[PDB]
Amino acid sequence: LIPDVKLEKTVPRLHRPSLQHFREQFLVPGRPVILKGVADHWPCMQKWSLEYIQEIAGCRTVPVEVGSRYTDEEWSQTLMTVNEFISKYIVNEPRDVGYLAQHQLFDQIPELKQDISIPDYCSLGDGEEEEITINAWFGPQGTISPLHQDPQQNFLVQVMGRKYIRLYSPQESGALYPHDTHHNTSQVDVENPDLEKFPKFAKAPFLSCILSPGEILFIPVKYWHYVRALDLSFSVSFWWS
Ligand SMILES: O=C(O)CCC(=O)C(=O)O
Ligand SMILES: [Mn+2]
Repeated sequence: LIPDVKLEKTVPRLHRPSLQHFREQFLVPGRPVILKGVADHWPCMQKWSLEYIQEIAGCRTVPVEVGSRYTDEEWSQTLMTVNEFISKYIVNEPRDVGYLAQHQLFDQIPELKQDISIPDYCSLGDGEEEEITINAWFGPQGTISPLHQDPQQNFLVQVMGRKYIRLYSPQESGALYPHDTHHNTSQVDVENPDLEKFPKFAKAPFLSCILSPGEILFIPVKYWHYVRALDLSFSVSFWWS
């Protein structure tokens, strides 16, 4: 099912905003934004199909997550070839949901680095271009990344399919009942909250969006984010500082 994003506050969308504007209105204040017209002509957008990914990467071994990431004990990873993953969790009637998440596929397969680029906005950071972490997120409809926060800025680029994303600023942490302050994860199920056990969550303000191919979501450092895939999906994240 597709959530109704127009009833919720939508993440603003901007087409190729200037570096200065992005820095002053978004990076410095820590405000989410969607960048349009930047990655939509990346080669990956037209080249990366299920067939092409299976052809180039199908023999390489990757980690595959299964379980709810709400707690360490609730999930685990299995190392398997890309072909095995595609067969078991995408094409054949998947009883369980499997997710090739948070994997540095582009270090494993440098050719794929030719199909993507580093966003120009990353040059506004302090860190170097070499310490930027590029992660692949490839999985079926229905994958869910529970509400959590990360210690770096993020550009999340959608290549294949659509994702529903909810964002809560760092100043809402109280209403999100973190498991452990010291990357931190919420105890709440965004789309099915226990309203007795988590009363403060109902009124917490948030932004939401459906991110589609060619769009980039800027997730400010330590902004809380929740992600559900709406279709067979492939995203590329850029963690930078
Ligand atoms: O795409 C997802 O399922 C989650 C991505 C995420 O947590 C990130 O890019 O930092
Ligand atoms: Mn994250």
